[PDB]
Amino acid sequence: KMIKVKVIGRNIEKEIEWREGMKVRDILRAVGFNTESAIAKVNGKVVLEDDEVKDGDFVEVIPVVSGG
Repeated sequence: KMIKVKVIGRNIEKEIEWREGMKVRDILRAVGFNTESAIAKVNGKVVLEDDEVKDGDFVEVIPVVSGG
């Protein structure tokens, strides 16, 4: 299983395989960041740190906040 990490609006594309049993959180905690500085979201959809991930979700880590 592989994951791609990118910063909010950083432009980091990296196809990723997959395994079975993992979960968005795990993948996130795999980068020393369980999605604390940003709202983890995949396929344009948002999820929680415990929201399992699939389709090879990426890894967002960094102040993804914004006030519009």
